Amino acid sequence: LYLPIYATPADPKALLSAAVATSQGGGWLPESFMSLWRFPHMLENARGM
Amino acid sequence: LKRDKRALEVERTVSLAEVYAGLPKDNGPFSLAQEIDKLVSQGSGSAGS
Repeated sequence: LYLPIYATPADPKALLSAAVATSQGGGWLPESFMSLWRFPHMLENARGM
Repeated sequence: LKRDKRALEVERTVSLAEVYAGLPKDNGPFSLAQEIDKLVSQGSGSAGS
């Protein structure tokens, strides 16, 4: 005589993704070197490089 | 450019009549005056060692 309850499933969850970052340290300067070239020439050189 | 450096530019006169006139006596010492003007006249022969 008893009609059972028609239990019904809920909505699916929204899947979620995690996005993490990476970090890496600052650089380090070489030791400066003193060379035989007047500044305009060593500048045209470096600028080309 | 790392390895290059200014070099001391030098000049030296060599007197060949002195390098032959001062030759160590284990080789026959000679001034060029008396062998040039006979190895031409003979067209042949040798001097020094």
